Amino acid sequence: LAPVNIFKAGADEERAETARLTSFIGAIAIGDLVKSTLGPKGMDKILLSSGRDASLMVTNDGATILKNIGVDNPAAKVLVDMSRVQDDEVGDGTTSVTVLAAELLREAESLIAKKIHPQTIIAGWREATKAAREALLSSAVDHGSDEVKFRQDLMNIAGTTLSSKLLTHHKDHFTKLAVEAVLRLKGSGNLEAIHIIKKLGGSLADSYLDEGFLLDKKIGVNQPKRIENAKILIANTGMDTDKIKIFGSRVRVDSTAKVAEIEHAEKEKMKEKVERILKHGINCFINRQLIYNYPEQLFGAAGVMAIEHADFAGVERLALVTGGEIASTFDHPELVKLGSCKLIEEVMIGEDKLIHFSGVALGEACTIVLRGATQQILDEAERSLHDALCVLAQTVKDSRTVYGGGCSEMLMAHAVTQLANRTPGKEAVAMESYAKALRMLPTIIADNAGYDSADLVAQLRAAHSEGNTTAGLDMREGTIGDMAILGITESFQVKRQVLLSAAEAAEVILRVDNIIKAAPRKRVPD
Amino acid sequence: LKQMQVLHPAARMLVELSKAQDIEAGDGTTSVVIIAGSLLDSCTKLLQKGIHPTIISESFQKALEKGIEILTDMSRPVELSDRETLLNSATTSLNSKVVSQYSSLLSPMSVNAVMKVIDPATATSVDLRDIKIVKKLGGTIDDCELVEGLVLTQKVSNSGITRVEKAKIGLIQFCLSAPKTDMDNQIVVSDYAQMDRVLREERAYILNLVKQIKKTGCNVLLIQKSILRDALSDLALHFLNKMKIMVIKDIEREDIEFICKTIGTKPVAHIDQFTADMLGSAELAEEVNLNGSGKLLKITGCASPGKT
Amino acid sequence: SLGPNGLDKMMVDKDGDVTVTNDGATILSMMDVDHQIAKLMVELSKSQDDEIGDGTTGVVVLAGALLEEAEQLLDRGIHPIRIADGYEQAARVAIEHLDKISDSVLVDIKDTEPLIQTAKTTLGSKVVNSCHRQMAEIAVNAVLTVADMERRDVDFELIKVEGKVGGRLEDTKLIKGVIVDKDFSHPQMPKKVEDAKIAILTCPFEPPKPKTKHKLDVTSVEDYKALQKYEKEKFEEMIQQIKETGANLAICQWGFDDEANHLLLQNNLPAVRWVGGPEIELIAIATGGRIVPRFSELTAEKLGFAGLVQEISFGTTKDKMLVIEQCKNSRAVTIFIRGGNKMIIEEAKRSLHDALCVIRNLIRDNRVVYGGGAAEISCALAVSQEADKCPTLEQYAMRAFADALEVIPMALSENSGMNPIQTMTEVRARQVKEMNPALGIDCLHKGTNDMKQQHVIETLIGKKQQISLATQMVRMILKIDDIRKPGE
Amino acid sequence: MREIVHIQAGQCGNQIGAKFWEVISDEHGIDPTGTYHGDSDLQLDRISVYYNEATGGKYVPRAILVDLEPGTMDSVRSGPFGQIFRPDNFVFGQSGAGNNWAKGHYTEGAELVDSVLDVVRKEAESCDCLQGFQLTHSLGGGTGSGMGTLLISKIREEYPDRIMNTFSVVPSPKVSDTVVEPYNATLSVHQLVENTDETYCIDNEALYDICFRTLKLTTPTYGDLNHLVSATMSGVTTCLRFPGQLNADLRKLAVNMVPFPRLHFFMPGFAPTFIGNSTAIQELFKRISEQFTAMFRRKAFLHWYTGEGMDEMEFTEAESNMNDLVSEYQQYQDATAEEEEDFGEEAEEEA
Amino acid sequence: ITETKGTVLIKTAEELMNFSKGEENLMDAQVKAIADTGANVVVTGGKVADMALHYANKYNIMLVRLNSKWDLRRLCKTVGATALPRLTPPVLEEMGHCDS
Amino acid sequence: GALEDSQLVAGVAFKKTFSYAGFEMQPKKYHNPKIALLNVELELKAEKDNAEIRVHTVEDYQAIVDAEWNILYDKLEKIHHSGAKVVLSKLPIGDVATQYFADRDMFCAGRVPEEDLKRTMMACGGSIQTSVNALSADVLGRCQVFEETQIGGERYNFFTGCPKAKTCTFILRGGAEQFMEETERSLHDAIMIVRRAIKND
Ligand SMILES: Nc1ncnc2c1ncn2[C@@H]1O[C@H](COP(=O)(O)OP(=O)(O)O)[C@@H](O)[C@H]1O
Ligand SMILES: Nc1ncnc2c1ncn2[C@@H]1O[C@H](COP(=O)(O)OP(=O)(O)O)[C@@H](O)[C@H]1O
Ligand SMILES: [Mg+2]
Ligand SMILES: [Mg+2]
Ligand SMILES: [Mg+2]
Repeated sequence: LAPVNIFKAGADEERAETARLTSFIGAIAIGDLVKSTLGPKGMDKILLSSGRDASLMVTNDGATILKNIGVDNPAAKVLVDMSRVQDDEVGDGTTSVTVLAAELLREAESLIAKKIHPQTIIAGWREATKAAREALLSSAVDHGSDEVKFRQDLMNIAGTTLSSKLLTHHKDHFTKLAVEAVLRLKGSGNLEAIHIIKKLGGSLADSYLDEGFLLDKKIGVNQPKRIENAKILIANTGMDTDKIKIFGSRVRVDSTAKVAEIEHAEKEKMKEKVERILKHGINCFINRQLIYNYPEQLFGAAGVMAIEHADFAGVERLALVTGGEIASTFDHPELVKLGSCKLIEEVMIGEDKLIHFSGVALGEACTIVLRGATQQILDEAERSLHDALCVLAQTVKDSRTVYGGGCSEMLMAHAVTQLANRTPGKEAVAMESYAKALRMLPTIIADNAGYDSADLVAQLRAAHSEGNTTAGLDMREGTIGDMAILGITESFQVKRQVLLSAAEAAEVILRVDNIIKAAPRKRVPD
Repeated sequence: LKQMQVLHPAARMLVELSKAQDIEAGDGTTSVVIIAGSLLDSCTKLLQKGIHPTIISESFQKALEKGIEILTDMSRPVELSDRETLLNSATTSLNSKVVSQYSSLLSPMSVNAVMKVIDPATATSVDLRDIKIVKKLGGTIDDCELVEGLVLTQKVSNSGITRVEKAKIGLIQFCLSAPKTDMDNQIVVSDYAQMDRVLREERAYILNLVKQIKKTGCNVLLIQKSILRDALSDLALHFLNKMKIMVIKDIEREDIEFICKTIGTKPVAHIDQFTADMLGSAELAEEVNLNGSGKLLKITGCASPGKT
Repeated sequence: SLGPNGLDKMMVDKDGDVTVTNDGATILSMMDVDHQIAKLMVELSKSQDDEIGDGTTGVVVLAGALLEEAEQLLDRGIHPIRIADGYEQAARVAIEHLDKISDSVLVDIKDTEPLIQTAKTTLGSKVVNSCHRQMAEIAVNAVLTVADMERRDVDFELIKVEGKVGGRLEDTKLIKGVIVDKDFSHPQMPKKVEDAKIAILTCPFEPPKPKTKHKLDVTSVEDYKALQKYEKEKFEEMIQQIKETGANLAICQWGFDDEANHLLLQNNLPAVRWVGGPEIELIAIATGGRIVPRFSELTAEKLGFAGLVQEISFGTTKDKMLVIEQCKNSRAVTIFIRGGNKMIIEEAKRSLHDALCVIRNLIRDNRVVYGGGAAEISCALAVSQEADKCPTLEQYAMRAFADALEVIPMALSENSGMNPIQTMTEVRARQVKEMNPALGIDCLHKGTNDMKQQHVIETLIGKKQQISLATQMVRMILKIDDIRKPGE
Repeated sequence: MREIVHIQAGQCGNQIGAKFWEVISDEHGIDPTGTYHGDSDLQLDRISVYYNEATGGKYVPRAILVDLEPGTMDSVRSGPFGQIFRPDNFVFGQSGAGNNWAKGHYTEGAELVDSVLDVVRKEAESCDCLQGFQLTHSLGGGTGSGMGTLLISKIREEYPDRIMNTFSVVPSPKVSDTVVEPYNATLSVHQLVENTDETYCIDNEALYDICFRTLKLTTPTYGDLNHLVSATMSGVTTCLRFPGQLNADLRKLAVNMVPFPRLHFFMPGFAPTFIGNSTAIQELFKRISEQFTAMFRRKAFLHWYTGEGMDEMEFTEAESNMNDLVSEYQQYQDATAEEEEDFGEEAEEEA
Repeated sequence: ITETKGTVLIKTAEELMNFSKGEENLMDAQVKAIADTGANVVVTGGKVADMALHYANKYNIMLVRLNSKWDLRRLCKTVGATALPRLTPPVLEEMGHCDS
Repeated sequence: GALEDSQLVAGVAFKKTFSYAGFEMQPKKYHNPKIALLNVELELKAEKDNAEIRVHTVEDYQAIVDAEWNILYDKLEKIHHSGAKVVLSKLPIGDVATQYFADRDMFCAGRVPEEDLKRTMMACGGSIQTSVNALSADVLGRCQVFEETQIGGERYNFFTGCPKAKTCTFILRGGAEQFMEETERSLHDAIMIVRRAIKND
């Protein structure tokens, strides 16, 4: 260290050896933190907060685990961010990507120990990634022209995605919820159209998908409690002191009777507006804002059910379900469309009452009721159903699939090994390492079930080398089996994203040779 | 379990378990926790023997599936028309608490309530928000009672009237005060006659509303709470007293549905709609004075009783 | 951190944020230093960044080598003013020689190949080199689309660079239109139009309001009813005024009302809300419209035309974006960057900025030299040959300048994994034997030492600025003999 | 131009004024020697309202310093910024009131108020057209309250239609430093009501609970409390001292702020200034009266006042008018009327 | 302006348009009336407005300001001028005279 | 930049000021422009802080609303009809005025520093106007080239080509803040020496 000080007090610098040591330690620690939750027989983690009022949760999601821990190592933040954006993009694949990145870094440390320049490793990995992505692309199977095959593929994808999460206790049941719900969207990717309602009590197998719609709102006093053959007007307008006549006007008179007269005129304005609303021929009114108690009795006298305070999401979901439009100004009854439903009533679930719409016209939005015996169970169930719906929507958008259970990783590794056997120099030693990373995802899975991972991986490699391109792990017994027969199916987009993101994150981290830290901002104690 | 503060993350789930039972059944909140603890205790030896947790979970599911069938085969059908079975079930559920000695008083009441809220021919569930529990200090446990009417805790603002027989009741959601537009208003005076005129017109304005209310035959008036303008001024209260009308104010905004369901009133938010057909009829409306604990208000004998 | 084989730095901010970078200017900017000479080096790098945009790390290395070489001369009994004067004379000789070995390129829209090669050379050192052909072409196309050729000036306010996380780095593209982070104001409006006539407004969709203090006295019931009619008449009037002119889509800088929103929906005319000022002027320049502050001033000649206006939706999130494309000849252009990390996005932005700055420099002056250390070796040879004729004790300073000018090839060789002294001596001997100044360091191991066929190209103004700025900063440093500072 | 003179009475008043003038002088560029070294002439557009210019260039404050004990003037002269004042404006006695209202109002004050009235005459003779007075004092002391109130009455007699503003500290809710604090406060509010245009009540505990919790570090003495009060006063008077987008003297604030003449008590605030007619004043007086009666029913410490000349019915009139003030404040809410005395008896018969 | 608070209260549009022109015309008339007496230099002890300065520059009047309340009196003694509390065209007897 | 890139302009130059939307849609080079130097705030605002409006009918409400726009446009047309192509003001220029000037091929700047505006007056030869009711030909400036140019990361406005100028401006190019500060300190000595040498020689 030079005698002259270039830095302030508290600033820090680490150079090549220490920089690489710190980065590799952080990356490997992050990978091994979440290795344990991979595959059909992974376990869950308990997270409790020291600061956030002792909040408690039980989770298996990789992104949820990584977004909550307080990492301070700079090399771990890159992995956390990559996992987060993977979750934001496809919604599945959060654990495989970070495990693969950690394995790549673990191989790179030994490669550096063998006196190989980082740039050589980077070039070898780039070529290996190109070959692996080509081999994956050539293996895709594209259905979608035939309805029954596509629906069977959707069921297989949902079952594969739900196998590692708690819902696997009732894997068939919840599968029927995951497919049908998505098929209600009629090709729209709006996942906000599916509302998930979770409420305590009852068992996990009592959950269902409603054939109509459910609102957790209330109707006004002295209005009908149920209507048959309803006609629905959906509005977004002010009804509590509607006369925000936005000008800066004021009342300046010389007598109290004039104030009384102006008050009466104010009431007549609301009466006229309510009459104009009723001119449409409705018997149900839904508003997103509050409704004062004078229009409440005006609606009650006319035998019209009124719903108040149904926020933007509720208004849009009802517009999708029934088919009306969100109207205002009520001057042209002919140009506005009304929603229709066969019955509206009130149902009682647990300890609460909800408004139930049955016999709806379109049905392009749905609601799901989750039941369970604990808050953590309900939260994890929602967290898993979200992944299932996300992957199903991705598959519907782009319908080409691959095989899971270690088939795809073995295919990629075989292609990379064949490429590496053809090239001269040190780069070959890099590419082989790449393959040894891809064959670690299957091994880990077997390691979570207590099987002899080495023998199974050797058999799988031997089978893939001779042309059996559909071999994979059969985990209900722990053998080698056909993935097409057993129905282990995944989407192409998720695997491609996992591969590309892991490769780019490893390349980004591997190029760092010097870490510089500024003086931390001191928390003001007193 | 809720009143303690359990610190262990595992013990923080058991409490939730009890909560779930309270939602589903309302009884057996202790037994479920005992059973969960016993099962988790039995799991230890299986873990030591070398069993895997997955096998334990599957076997527990199989045992549960058999146990449900056994318990169902144990059962015995019942019909709601047999009150003896309901009384026996209630007194069994009630003989573990401090009020077991008063069971011969509390057992029937409960049953009565549940048979005065539902329709037995088509009852598929019960709404317990239709039954209101009022806690009043003083006396002993032997003084609990069942009221088939309306009970209120706030006193009457009227000074002198405490009994109304053959009461006609109306519910008000507007204010008997000086005029005030929702838009900013002010009265400008530039001559000395206007000062007297303002007072005279105010008096006439209040008197007109009071006379309109009296014209329909109302004896008991309920006024809902308002926190932006005065809902009842001294002049209006004086006029209402001069016409022998009992006034009750500060009705909460959340129990209006219960009141309307009980006594058959229809809320009125405009003086033009205050007609004789929006009124409810009761046989007696009066305030009672408990010995030292305070006052109370009872409305009993409703011609059109709801299911509360 | 020099050359195509250089490594990068990771800076952790004062609040914990992480930045992985390769730029010299950014590296020196995020460091917190105490020594004053360090701050002077930081400011030298920042100034070089400000004018040229590339070459921010070569200049600091050159200055450090110059100061290092001055030490032995100071130890032998030389006045530092003499060293500064010798450095200045050597710098003048080098700059005079530099433009003698320079070739022109030609700057024209038809060819674009020399410009692509220059951008490729600039981007070869960054993490974006996995797709640097694409990004080089993007940069050259953007600059050629925006640039002013008669005045020989470009404006970077007409180039919008922005990125969004997700997707792949290869999804980055060039849009000859606009893209904003907004969406239509009503959930039931159509998501695309194909013959868009844009009406650009600066007034909110509300009844008018004077700015000075005002009061409107209501004294009766007829006044109340008149005001009530006036409100809705104003709303219908503004909607009709918008519709009459023939417009098809409306864009506002401020908010709407519920009545205005439903009236826009009912009349089959989409709208956008709460867009910013710079976005307004960019849309006006792109679509060829005009910005109007009132509905009364709207005419048919003030509408812009857009071939396509679309609302694009990204992945499982709820976000939306609005794209305006297929405009006529446009002076506004957008770069849309994708990627799987935030650090990747930041570094891609910095690399694209470097490429744009280099192409701007080529627009200003159109003659180039060849890199790889060929120019530095030739300049060192010229300086030494001139110094051999100087007997007035100044030959030592000139030879020090020539020796310190040769640290760039040595740094390149050391980074590439070769042996510095032997490689530099071989290339120097070849340059003296043959008569070409285009022989450098074979960093990528392609077999040839000639940089004219390897197509490694640099601008002349960059080299001139590096040399002169480093020399002047060294001269300023050498002048100081005293320093007083409080203790801690 | 429309000059204002400032009067400080008592130890607390002197302590607050010594910092008020210090924080004003640095704004206008004045030096502790009286010279001027400012830069922007915007500071000199309204300099004459608070400073009188002497021959030679010096600026002297338009201030009078008063107390019955010579202890505080020695500190003021020996302290910072204590040598710009006119040496002839210090008025002091020899004994002190000893926290007795009657001694300050009847015995010791009567022989010294003439000196104050002869000094204010000479300070007013030098201003072209004065517009009002500033007074700083306390309600819990003897010299601050009784003598200050007598001075207010005398000034109101001598100067009929000039504005008058006060900055009075008030007794704290849960702690009383002096045993006879309710007596002094009640007897001074009576004559604060009818002889001032506005009063700026300042509490010690409320502002004292800012240094511990908001300032993050203190175990202080009266010190920084005083500086905060001075900062509040400067933020109040910036309108008078400086021109801005809308300049307005304290009358032009009062006319917009005081609709009804007798309800002229305020509660300040500070956010680095806020002045509000919050009716939370009715809570303070309701407490003070609550104490007053509790003592007056026992005739405690009464002989200390009666011996000085006061009569027993003065207390009765003071408490009656305090009750009148409390009721006048209460008649503006109509919501506290809901908290009437709960009925305890059982007679609720026919009528 | 007035000593008591004053506000400009308008009720129609034409007054709103004409107010500023009225003020400007009045200020120009005042400055020209002052200049017509032959005064070349004006010395004041207070603020100078922008429009007043513009009209002084229009009519070639030297404008100096000083704020001491004592330098003004000494200058008045020096040049034989009498201070004026109003902005009116002064009389010959109140003219000060200076060679340079 | 290098120390040999410093320059002297026989005219005036000053930095770009803060600008609203529309500034990028107006020309940036002129050959024989006329300059209007102003001290007037050109934007939609309240006429006076003391003002107050009381009105009884909605028709008069609309008339009052139109009055402000009519006033602003009156000022803008009075500026436009004088033939000026460049306008400068010490007081802010609104976005409405910016777009109005852009639509008629003109250039505007606001919040110009007072010293720079006085320097421009001396170089070009006009007069600062606090009112727009008489913009004659004798109160406008005249230059020979106006331009806006990129100088090392900044934008500078140049008025050059005035032979009647009593003013020059220096542009100094350096590499660090203390470098240009020392350059300016060195030049100050030479300036003072030259001034003293002109009188006594
Ligand atoms: N029934 C199954 N048999 C074999 N492998 C499976 C089965 N279900 C899932 N997998 C494998 O488990 C992996 C899924 O990882 P998971 O634990 O769901 O988290 P993530 O999908 O976020 O990595 C996939 O690679 C898939 O190949
Ligand atoms: N293909 C190449 N072969 C040899 N040298 C190269 C090549 N590409 C770039 N260089 C050298 O890299 C240097 C530029 O370094 P770089 O890391 O881009 O930062 P900067 O451009 O700021 O100096 C130049 O001197 C150039 O000669
Ligand atoms: Mg998964
Ligand atoms: Mg029990
Ligand atoms: Mg570069």
